[PDB]
Amino acid sequence: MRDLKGIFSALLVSFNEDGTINEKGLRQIIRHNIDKMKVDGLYVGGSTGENFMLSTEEKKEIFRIAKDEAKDQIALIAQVGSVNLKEAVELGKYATELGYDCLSAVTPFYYKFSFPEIKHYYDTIIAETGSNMIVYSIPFLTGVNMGIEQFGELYKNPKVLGVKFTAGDFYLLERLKKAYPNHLIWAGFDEMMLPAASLGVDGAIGSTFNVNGVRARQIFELTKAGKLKEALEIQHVTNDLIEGILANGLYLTIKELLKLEGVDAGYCREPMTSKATAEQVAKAKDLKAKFLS
Amino acid sequence: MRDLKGIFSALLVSFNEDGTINEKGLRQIIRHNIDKMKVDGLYVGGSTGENFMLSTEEKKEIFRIAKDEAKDQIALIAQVGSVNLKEAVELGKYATELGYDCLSAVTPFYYKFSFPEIKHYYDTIIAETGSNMIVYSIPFLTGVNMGIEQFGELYKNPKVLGVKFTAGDFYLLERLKKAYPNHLIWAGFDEMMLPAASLGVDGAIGSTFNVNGVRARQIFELTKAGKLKEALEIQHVTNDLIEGILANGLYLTIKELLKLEGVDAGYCREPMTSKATAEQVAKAKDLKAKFLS
Amino acid sequence: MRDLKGIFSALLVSFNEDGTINEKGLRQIIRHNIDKMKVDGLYVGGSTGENFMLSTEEKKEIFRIAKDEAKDQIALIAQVGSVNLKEAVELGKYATELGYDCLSAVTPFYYKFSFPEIKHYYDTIIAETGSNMIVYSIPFLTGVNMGIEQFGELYKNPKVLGVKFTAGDFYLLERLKKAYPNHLIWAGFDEMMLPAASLGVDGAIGSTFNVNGVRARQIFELTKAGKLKEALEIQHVTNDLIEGILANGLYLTIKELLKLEGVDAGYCREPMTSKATAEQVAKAKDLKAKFLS
Amino acid sequence: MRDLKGIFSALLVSFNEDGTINEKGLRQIIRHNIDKMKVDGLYVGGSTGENFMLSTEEKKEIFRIAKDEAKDQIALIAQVGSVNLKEAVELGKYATELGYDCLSAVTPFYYKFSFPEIKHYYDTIIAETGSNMIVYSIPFLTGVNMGIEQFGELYKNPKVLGVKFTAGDFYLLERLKKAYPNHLIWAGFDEMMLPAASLGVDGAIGSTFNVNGVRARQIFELTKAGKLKEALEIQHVTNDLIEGILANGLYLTIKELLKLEGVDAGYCREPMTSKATAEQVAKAKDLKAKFLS
Repeated sequence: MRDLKGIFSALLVSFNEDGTINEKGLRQIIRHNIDKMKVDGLYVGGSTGENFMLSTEEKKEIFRIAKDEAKDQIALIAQVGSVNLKEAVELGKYATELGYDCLSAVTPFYYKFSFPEIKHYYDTIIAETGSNMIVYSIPFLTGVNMGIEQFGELYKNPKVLGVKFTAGDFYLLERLKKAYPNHLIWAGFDEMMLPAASLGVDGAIGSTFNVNGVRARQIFELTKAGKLKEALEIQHVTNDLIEGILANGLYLTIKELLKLEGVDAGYCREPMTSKATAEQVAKAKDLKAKFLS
Repeated sequence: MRDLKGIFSALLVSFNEDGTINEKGLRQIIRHNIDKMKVDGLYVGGSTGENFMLSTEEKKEIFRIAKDEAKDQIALIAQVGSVNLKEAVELGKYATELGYDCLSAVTPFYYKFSFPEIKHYYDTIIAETGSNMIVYSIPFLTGVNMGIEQFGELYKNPKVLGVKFTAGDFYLLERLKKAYPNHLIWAGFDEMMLPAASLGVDGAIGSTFNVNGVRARQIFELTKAGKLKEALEIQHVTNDLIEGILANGLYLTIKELLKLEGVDAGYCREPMTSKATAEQVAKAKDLKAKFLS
Repeated sequence: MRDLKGIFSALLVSFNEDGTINEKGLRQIIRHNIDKMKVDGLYVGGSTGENFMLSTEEKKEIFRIAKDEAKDQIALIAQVGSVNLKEAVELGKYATELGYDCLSAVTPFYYKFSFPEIKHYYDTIIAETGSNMIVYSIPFLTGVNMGIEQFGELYKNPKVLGVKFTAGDFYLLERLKKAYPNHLIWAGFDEMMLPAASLGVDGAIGSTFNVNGVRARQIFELTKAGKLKEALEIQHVTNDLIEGILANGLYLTIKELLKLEGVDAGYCREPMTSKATAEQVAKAKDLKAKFLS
Repeated sequence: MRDLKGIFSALLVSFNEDGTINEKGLRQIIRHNIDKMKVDGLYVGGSTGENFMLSTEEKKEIFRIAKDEAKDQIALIAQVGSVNLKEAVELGKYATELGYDCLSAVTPFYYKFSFPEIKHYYDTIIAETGSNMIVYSIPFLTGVNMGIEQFGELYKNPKVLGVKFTAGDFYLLERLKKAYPNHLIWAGFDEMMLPAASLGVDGAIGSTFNVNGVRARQIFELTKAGKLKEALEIQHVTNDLIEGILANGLYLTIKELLKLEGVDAGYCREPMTSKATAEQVAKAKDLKAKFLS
């Protein structure tokens, strides 16, 4: 089984002004991550990919392009989760047939599902696809907060490999490491990569790695090497850039910094604001000069 | 235009064990609401309809059947919102062509959309379809809370008629009545019908009206006539029933209650637990006996 | 025991520039309430009285003054709750000795107390004083939310008379009226008096009744007769006033509105901002001319 | 100026059955911390000391005893915060008079104070005592969250030394280190010591150091030496112990664990449940056996 540890960018997608996928740009974002950011893999179709604003056919298109462009150069995880479990199975099977290395699914959201319902959800996607599974936990958007005993129940299925922890509860993260030492953890908060790596997370899945991939690998590797002082300096610089990106508008600022690298990262998909304002373009240029030149 | 005030059932949908729509059963639920519950209209494709777990074609299928079964006997409101704005627009056009009386859309969820983007979403649906719109507010599931000034901005669009207020903030409720006297308000919390009718809401859109339509009508009409002691008594009985329904499982218990009236309400759609347990079936029968016999 | 239903002003207290109690001003506030606002009673030492920023001796002084000035003109409730249960008991005994008609106690705060702990706290204050008790709900300032079954457990003590309900949950409100018909409810949200009265609350305890008692009484009395539209016109004006009071700073604005009636309501007690700026004073003068002249 | 970095136990207080202070037991808790736990200091009068359920004279007693028993053997911080700002100044001056090294104050709670009000509160305690101050973050009990800009304003006063950070926001933690490099940060989450130490916190104030002082020092210093794998092993044993402590009831379990060391840590002060049950006692003895023997 292809190794899933390390540094994975959460793949941003380039959209045309009309909301349709810009394939040429998306291939450029992919090439930049693989060739310039030097990531170990791509995490395709997650919240960062503007996934939940798209139809099933568009989701399939993005998975088709990403796999054809990356080929076997890097590891690929397919995020196929959704409120629609039939859609999730459908998408899981499609990515599996394409050769994705592993599936991932957000906890079903909107409705307040019970834990058994969440569990059936994960077990079904695995049983209908035959693929391995990474629980995608992002409580800030889902409102789903699972405790240590519930992760143990999910882990009864041997195809559940671990969790993409897009949450800042570092006690729970240590508890997960203690209770399930053979299960993987990927940090989801780029601006807290140092403290997550201090507790032994196995990798990181991040939206800022599309542009800050060099620094993110250094933080990860220096921290695992016991060079905390060195990692902290690079996490400080990284956070000045992340703070700017958050203040200027996460999605649009990453796409604008990508455009400054010559990648046609396009526009955001509506209902997200699709076009950067003047001021937003100005700020991106400034972040570029200060932190990525 | 068709009158949109009064008592509206939020239509539940009958599903087969495999998750496909049971058309025959759905037509039975529809007839029950019109013929026995004596509703003024149906609210199709809401949360209650298990709408966010379905594919776009399934949503069009439910809209088609509901319109074909109901024809022009009662008022029909089509809930077409989603995280996908292109899908909302598609569904909005579809229901418009079918002849629904007005559309409605949940505030875009999952991503934390800004107010301007939420207003754009509503204005886009309106521009693309040409239909009137009822803002669908359900903070408990969406996490979106809008204050009085934001409602005013949404109301600058003359096609916005008002709001389905599925929240229990009665100060905000009075503020809306005070500030926008020409805009309608439909109460969305069945167990708080009396206090909402004491502030003059124009109607009620509710899931328990599928089985407790006679009492709901009474509470609403008795409150408007100033008969608060008589209304409260019926609200008390109604809330014993709702407390039982909520304790036993809202979706499955309304469905099991419909089955005791000989309506083939079927199962719930996965990720929701699809079949009721033996305890759930027994509790429904006991509620049937106690409150709807 | 004395009748405790009706309109109760949550007594505000007059402080000097240095934070000490201004007795003459406090007596003027009491007199304005009894003689002009025509209240049924006063609720003394509650949050509105700036009670939790004071020492025990100050709370005792306020109790002494208020009983001395009101004599037996109106009903008097004494809020004696605290995080210190020994202080609660001392204050409960003191107000009992003075002739307060009943006590009240906020749910113990700061620490996260269990329900058995909260119930023991109320049972102890009652046992050590021999007085009747009004329990709370106020979750906005305590973060303590109790359910129907927890109120039942508190109501096993025959000296608990009911609850001061300062939380907007009208479902819980109707459930309390259903299960405990002989237990009293006082609404604590002045901007939601109408809908609370619509469900038969027995009275209301509010901070705005120190200046708007006339209207508060009308809303209550009109709602009770089923004259909803007339009550609502008075609730609408009342909420324009309240909206203005809330935006300008609640405590200082009610005190500035009292000063415009010739009542020396003085300053607020630090940590709260003690002095109203020039813009706050002007806004209160405007509110007085528009709504209280 | 005495060095305030390192390991501080948040001092538990021994109470008699009647809620009064057990002086003899309190001196024994102090002696165990200093001589066996080998702390660098004690944090006296904080939430862990049950301070908020006590009278002003009891707080004073505890400061007197603590200083008399510890003398100048270790650093001593006095927590003097309260909803009552006059009480905060009185305690601040008393502890300054006793020769405490630095003061601390929780953010004023119960009412929702504004930032200027909180800053005024801190600036008043400092002006009135002449002592240094450690501010708080602590959102779980107070509900007050503050950002870099506001810490900036607090830090304009040169007598503010830094912050006792008791909520786990590691992004805010790094940003604080970045913006204000010379300002100190004491971690307040014993179960997240490792990640806090990886970001360079200056020390830790913890309730569990009263019994697990030795492992707390090792985590802190190994982490600072970049020996993360060894650090993590001790954090994992520590967290098994804290998980057990938390499940059994924090305050009572640390006191029963001290009793097993020959310390008369006595009872909790009402409203907290004052005496441990047979099951709580037995679980403490089991935790002692597995983790502290």
